[PDB]
Amino acid sequence: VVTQPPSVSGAPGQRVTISCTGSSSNIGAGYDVHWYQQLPGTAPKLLIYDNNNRPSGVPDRFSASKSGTSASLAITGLQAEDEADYYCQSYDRSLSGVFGTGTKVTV
Amino acid sequence: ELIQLPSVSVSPGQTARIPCSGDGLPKKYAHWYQQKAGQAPILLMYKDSERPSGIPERFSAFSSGTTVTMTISGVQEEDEADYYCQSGDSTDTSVIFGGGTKVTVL
Amino acid sequence: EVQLVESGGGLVKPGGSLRLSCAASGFTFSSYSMNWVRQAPGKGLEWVSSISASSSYSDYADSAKGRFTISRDNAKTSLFLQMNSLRAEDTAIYFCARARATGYSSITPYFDIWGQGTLVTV
Amino acid sequence: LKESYLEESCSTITEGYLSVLRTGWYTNVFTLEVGDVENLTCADGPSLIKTELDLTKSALRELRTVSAFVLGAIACGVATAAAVTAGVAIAKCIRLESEVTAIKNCLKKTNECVSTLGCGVRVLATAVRELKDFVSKNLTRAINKNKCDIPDLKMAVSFSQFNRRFLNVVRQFSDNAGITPAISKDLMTDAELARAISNMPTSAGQIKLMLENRAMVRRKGFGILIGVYGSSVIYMVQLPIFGVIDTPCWIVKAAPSCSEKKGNYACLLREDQGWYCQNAGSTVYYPCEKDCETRGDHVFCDTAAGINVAEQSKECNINISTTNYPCKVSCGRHPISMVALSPLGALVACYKGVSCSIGSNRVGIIKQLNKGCSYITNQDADTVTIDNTVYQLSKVEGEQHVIKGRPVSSSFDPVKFPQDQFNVALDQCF
Amino acid sequence: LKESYLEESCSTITEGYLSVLRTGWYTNVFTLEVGDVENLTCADGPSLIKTELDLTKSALRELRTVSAFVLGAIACGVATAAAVTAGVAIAKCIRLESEVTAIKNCLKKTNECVSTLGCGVRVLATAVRELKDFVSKNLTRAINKNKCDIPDLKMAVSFSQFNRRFLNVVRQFSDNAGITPAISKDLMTDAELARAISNMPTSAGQIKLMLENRAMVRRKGFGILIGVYGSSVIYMVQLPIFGVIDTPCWIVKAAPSCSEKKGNYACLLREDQGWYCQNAGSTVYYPCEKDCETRGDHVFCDTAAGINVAEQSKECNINISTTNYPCKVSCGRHPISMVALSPLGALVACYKGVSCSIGSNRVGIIKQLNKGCSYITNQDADTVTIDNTVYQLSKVEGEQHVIKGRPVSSSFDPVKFPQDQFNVALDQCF
Amino acid sequence: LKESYLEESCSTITEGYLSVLRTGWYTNVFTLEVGDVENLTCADGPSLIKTELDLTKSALRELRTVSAFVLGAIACGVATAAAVTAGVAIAKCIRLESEVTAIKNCLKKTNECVSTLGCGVRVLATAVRELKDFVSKNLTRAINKNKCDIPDLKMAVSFSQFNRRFLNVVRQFSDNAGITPAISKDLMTDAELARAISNMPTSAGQIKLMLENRAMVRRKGFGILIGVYGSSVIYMVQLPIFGVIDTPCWIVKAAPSCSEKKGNYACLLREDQGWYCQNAGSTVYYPCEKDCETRGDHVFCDTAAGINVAEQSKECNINISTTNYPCKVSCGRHPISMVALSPLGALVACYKGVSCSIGSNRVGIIKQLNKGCSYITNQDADTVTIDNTVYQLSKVEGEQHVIKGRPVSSSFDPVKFPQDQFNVALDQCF
Amino acid sequence: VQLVQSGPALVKSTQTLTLTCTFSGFALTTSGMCVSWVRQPPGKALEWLARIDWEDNTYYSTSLKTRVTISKDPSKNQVVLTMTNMDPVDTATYYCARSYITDWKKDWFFDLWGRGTLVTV
Amino acid sequence: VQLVQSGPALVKSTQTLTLTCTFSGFALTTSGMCVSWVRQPPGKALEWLARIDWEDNTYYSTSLKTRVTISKDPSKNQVVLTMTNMDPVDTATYYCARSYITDWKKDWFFDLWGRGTLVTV
Ligand SMILES: *[C@@H]1O[C@H](CO)[C@@H](O)[C@H](O)[C@H]1NC(C)=O
Ligand SMILES: *[C@@H]1O[C@H](CO)[C@@H](O)[C@H](O)[C@H]1NC(C)=O
Ligand SMILES: *[C@@H]1O[C@H](CO)[C@@H](O)[C@H](O)[C@H]1NC(C)=O
Repeated sequence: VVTQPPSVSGAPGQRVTISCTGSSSNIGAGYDVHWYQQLPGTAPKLLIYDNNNRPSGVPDRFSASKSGTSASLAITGLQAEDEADYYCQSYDRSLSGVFGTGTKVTV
Repeated sequence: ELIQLPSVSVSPGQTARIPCSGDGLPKKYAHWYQQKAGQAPILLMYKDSERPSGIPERFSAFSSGTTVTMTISGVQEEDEADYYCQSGDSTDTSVIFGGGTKVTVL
Repeated sequence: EVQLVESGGGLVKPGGSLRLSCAASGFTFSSYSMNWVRQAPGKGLEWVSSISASSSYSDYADSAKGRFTISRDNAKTSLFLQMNSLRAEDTAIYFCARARATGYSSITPYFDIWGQGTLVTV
Repeated sequence: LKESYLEESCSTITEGYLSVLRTGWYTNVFTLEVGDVENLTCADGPSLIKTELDLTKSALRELRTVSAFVLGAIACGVATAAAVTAGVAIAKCIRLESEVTAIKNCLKKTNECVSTLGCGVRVLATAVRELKDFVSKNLTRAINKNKCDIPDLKMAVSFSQFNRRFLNVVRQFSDNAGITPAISKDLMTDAELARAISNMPTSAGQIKLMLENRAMVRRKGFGILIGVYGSSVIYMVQLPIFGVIDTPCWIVKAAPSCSEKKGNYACLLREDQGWYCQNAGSTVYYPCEKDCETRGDHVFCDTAAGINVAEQSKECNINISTTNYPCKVSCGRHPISMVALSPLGALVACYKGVSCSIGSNRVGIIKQLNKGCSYITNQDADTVTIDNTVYQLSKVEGEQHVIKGRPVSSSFDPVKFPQDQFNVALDQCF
Repeated sequence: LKESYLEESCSTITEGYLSVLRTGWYTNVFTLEVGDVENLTCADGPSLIKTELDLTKSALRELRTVSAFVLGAIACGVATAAAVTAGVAIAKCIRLESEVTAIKNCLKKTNECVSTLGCGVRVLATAVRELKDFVSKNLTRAINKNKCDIPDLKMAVSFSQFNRRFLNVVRQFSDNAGITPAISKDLMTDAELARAISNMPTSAGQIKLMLENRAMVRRKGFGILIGVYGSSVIYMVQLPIFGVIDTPCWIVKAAPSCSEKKGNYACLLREDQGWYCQNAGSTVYYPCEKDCETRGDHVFCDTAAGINVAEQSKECNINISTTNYPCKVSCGRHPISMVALSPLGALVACYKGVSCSIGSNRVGIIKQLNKGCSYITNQDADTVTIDNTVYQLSKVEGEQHVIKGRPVSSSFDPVKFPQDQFNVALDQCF
Repeated sequence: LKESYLEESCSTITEGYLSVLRTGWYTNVFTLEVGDVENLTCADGPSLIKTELDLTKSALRELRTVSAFVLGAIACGVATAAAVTAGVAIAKCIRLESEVTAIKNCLKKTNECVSTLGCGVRVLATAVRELKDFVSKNLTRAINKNKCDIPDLKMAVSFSQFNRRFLNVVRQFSDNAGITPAISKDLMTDAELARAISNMPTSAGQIKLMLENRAMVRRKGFGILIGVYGSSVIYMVQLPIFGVIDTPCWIVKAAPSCSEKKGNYACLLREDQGWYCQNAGSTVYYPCEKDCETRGDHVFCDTAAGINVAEQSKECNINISTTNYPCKVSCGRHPISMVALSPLGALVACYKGVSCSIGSNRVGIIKQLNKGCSYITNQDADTVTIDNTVYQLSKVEGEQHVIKGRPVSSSFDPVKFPQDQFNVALDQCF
Repeated sequence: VQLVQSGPALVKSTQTLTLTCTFSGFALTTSGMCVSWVRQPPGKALEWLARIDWEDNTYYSTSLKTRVTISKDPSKNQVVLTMTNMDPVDTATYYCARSYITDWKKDWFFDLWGRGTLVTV
Repeated sequence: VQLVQSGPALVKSTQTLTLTCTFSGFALTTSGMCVSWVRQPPGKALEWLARIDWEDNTYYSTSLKTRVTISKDPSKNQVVLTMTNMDPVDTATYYCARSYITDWKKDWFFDLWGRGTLVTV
């Protein structure tokens, strides 16, 4: 089970860091870690794919990294417009697609 | 010629050892058979000590080389039967049965 | 504009059955693997089931394995989930999503357009 | 398998193939422990164990020495250059002493160990210890007082087995300057290729496909030599990663459409022939002849080769007779009579002076083919004949259709000058 | 051999070649009896016999897994496609249980049994028993009580001889996906190729010819895997049939005809270069470079590849200066300085800036060649030099002729636009 | 290594390479004494020695049976024709009994002897006696009374070691009609190749270079079979002579310069791509993709393949935008999105519908590339992407420059007709 | 898998005995199968008569090879024993028994046995 | 290269003896190197104690195998001898000794011996 800190918070313009703690059928096995942003009562938005890649139309202030068994999403310039549920995602060799427990950012 | 003892006598719960002695046995497998009275024979060991399915785990045989000895522990009235060892001849072009051995359970 | 636009939701009684239909538009549907992803209310996202580009392969979560069935039709452009024997713990919004896998480092599928979903309630 | 004959341009599209297309590479790096042979000596005159040992020493010293528009040609060029440069970029990382020691350390006790290079790429290492194991345990015990004409010749002939894998690898790198063209059984056993697929980060479906098509995995992949490190030979195998799979693919094929439109001929040939695939959101064209091959209903291709071509380009199949897309063609006064053995039916071109027929193994000549283009299905005939040649048709079963339309060579007047042109758009030519 | 040098177009025709031309395929199907290895066990730890046995088992399981205008590219394409499709069509017959059992039944008595498939094609069955014979009669006698580390090591080293043929066949079908490119010595021994010829339905004179050129028979033919049946591996060998024989053939070769006709150059090269032959009373052109090769006076082209070309096309040799045939050429402002080594004389093209000379071993430079096309016979020189390059001429004796006429690049005004063209008729270009 | 991006033509020149260029062939002729096997008989049933002897006899009988504009195609043609013709010319001498006896006589006492043929060419001869030595001494001492199942199996298995070289030579000449494609280790050992280099008349610096790059010497060279003489098999090995060395060389590479000049496109590609080297007193262009290849800073190319091109041809690099040289290009309405991996940077062509990006291992997408032609240096990025495809860039350190200038496809208007052309001078096309 | 025999139970002295044994669930033609006939007099040891294998090679007991002859009937799933000159001493039960060895083919055990047909003379 | 030792020169009975040997100018982890310990009282003949090789595999003198253990320290070019309980007989000079054999690795001659450390009990 890909798992996260259940909640995080920061002041406007602080960094906040979300860590997708990770397991070795699903992050250590090589499957690169993806991140989705979901505003309340909306469908998710892809913010990061591969381990770090950023799609067109992101405000260009989000970044990610994978370490050998874990990943992190660093949020910077944090606005209230970013206050959202953030679930990372990967592929588990046994369980197929696995979505994280979804840290909520708070501002 | 596979020599066997003509009969062995045992009481229930003993262990019956039937020796099979034959010049080929350093070089050929000695398979084993059991014949209950008036029944069709059944095979007990299908190599020197390999055992078929359903044949009980208490059937096994001890030795490879100049004599192969087949041993039944907990030997009991259901084991009262005539036991045949058999092997090939040197050429593999024949099957040679032993003389049999009457296990008597008393 | 790509949109995935699910219909065929609402209430189902326990042990009842319903067909979701992620109708697809604005993209070359045959080209993309598709997935169903569900969200129990307030809870975390769960990937439901997977269908390859031409129905050649499929995969299911154990919650869905044996019970549901993902299918697709590449004439028209529609994605279906036949949910036999829905349980109360299945009460969720089900999204579909278009899936994409840049297979350079690994086949780690990511979902680049998500549907609006509908609230399968049991 | 399904096929359509486009009468309007003497061409066929065969559709309905699934796809397997190489999106990436999985590196598998082998530590084959040769052991420190370089100072092993036989003090005993010419002998079996000596000459194996001397071949083994020589092979090691030898291996220390070695180290790393017409769409078809360009596609071939980029496909090889990108593939080797992908592997060299990995080689550049793992050749570093920090990485060699890291790889060797995780291999210290387990003959498979996953690791992440300092340059961030992830690699499965494996250890081919069996040569060092035989040398150190088996062979060193049997040799005494540096004697090697020992009478237990089983040691010698078994040595001439355990070193076969090493020696064949020194061959395959030497003959290919450190970059082998395919993964020999000596670089990576079928057992180890199965392990490598089972350990690679892909879906169990693709694993089952790759376990079913192991020869494809072996054919598309290739080996690179890292080097001898401390009497150990380090080499890396790149297996293909097929991150786009079972998408639609089709092969377009054609033969000269001609007609006697003025008593003199005019002809046309589609130049866009070969494999096209839907590559997750655009069509890709694979013009290089080495790119694609079919096992079963799959076509296996390499996405580095593929010239990405607009989705509109399929309109050359539907209506080259009217499309605004610049369908690449050749034309001129050059009637050629030939057959193109498209998998569900032979195309035929049958023009002046050349008698044409179709036949069966039983019935003899079914028919004398007319002048013009023709499409003989796998069920119309078993053989087609042109001049006096015999061409055996394919016997694959599958649906066929004809799209009707008076061929372009017959429905347009050719441009009076220049009437011969190579690889032009039709707009330039009719 | 006789050669004509055409001043008209800086080109040669070498006449006099006789012909051998592959019209058909004769299929030889081999039953290599591997025997039921799939269950043989060694209960005796690592051993020479055991590793040969485990290689033999593994090879069998591995083999069970594997199963089956610019005229040059199209000629290559149709030649390979027709060859493999001809073989696969025969495989489709002989793979059926009705045919496998029939073939195996007649092979029970004699290791050759001529037989006719249900699909009507006739076949020479043959059996390679020597591995099954060893395993069943020799090896099985040795392997007492499943012990395989027997001390009579002769058995193990001789087992490693008998299985060489089998293991090489599993290799060659694996690496070629069931369709080998050539008939290796492992697929069909020289003895069995001689038996296959002497049994094939052809003239005794061609049987002698093929016995005298067995390397040609072996090179053009190829093998197909049918499969393992009942622990026996079935494969078919397609020997060539040379129906058309000793008809006339000629090779046409050219170098750039140019002249400084306006101070700037204009150039012409014939594009129709290569082998031509008479086939059944039509001329056939063999453009694909893999098609033809010459052993002595014969050329061994393959009639599947050959594009039929009108008999009038030879008029490009007689008088391209006048012919109404559309002789395919390239032209432009691209003076290339080069030699083309025709069998009986080098063509030599020598333009601006590049000094050209001819020489001999005894006497050095004989002459400094003029500007323009020059034809240097095998008897005029031993070497020709272009700038500092040295080209050694052929030393073949034969008859050579000049045919006079001011070269086309000098006797026609080049078209002002488009002055460069690729592969066009002369009518378009001068 | 230094590279210049020619923005004006979406092309690079990589300068700074040095040259090794084959000006001649040095021939090494091997007398491999097989010994008079043809009448050796075993009277002792199937045996290891007997089947080795029968293979040795059969290999000998088998070997006795066998004896021997688009610049790219013609350059490959002349290069191969010149090589084999240069070697056959030597064969035509050394095959004569006057020469065979002279060579064999000087080889009598010493396993190397220099000699000058009656045809004046000098040659180094060498004798591979080891098989005849084993047969005539070791083996014959053991074969008592024609018996061959002797128990001293060391003899039999060591016999199966000595004959390995001979049997592989018969294989390689058989499969290649006496003209092998490359000098196998079986034709000429690394020791014998090093000896041949040390004996050949060249500078000691080049002797060291050839000792350092033996894989080039081995793979550019090739073997020719002379024949069996009196149970001795005679074959000649030709080593390269690198009479032009360390001169300047550069590789020119290009990708489509397209521009949206009218919303409809026009495109251009340079056709002169590939290797150029400054042979003494004239630039030479080496268009055949097979010939040139690179190790380190060197490039290795056959001078027989080289088209001697005017020194003015470098003006296509300086300014094709202004040069009067007929710089060969292709042009037309055929946008292609591709990368061409130059040694010090990717050329990147990125047109309609296709999104392009560059990445790094630590950083993800660095930048979305613009429409047009872009030159991503080895230090700008690690990866470049074209649609979903990933291309690894080279990581070679070197100097790069940009030569600024608005690309020709943007600065000239395309000719309205014919707007497609293949391999034309720019004068014809813009 | 089954073996069934049908006699005849009585043969006159000096005549020729013949016995069919019939089988199902396998074929004699698949590799490593055989059937054999093994004799046993009343209250006496077993005695192998002959064996026919998947190649129809027949191995005859050296004591009786002159008189015993056992062969497959080609069209049908039965073996017939035949043996000349029935003596009274031949009076015995006759069993067909099936050997199936896929490993090295050397050391034949019989792993299925008929009910056995009593022959009287 | 030289091997240097530093005691302690006195250890009581019912104490674990330990000795360092330090070394320089050769890696322990280059192939066919070992370090070893060997022991000799005055008037007395020499006993090999243990050896550790370039793979850190270790070999113990069988009579002392109940009481000795030797290992290379990971941190630095030093080895420590350990042996569980001194007895008066263990009063001896101790030497570490280098052996370096790149050929066939069987017959371990030493070639360099330490400066030597006295131990008294
Ligand atoms: C062989 O011995 C010499 C001398 O000690 C040494 O320089 C060389 O490195 C040794 N080789 C190996 C593989 O240890
Ligand atoms: C090997 O033995 C097993 C077990 O009876 C059987 O399933 C398989 O078919 C046998 N194979 C052969 C070739 O005899
Ligand atoms: C073999 O012996 C025969 C008979 O003397 C002779 O004709 C032939 O030339 C001999 N061959 C050799 C190689 O000595």
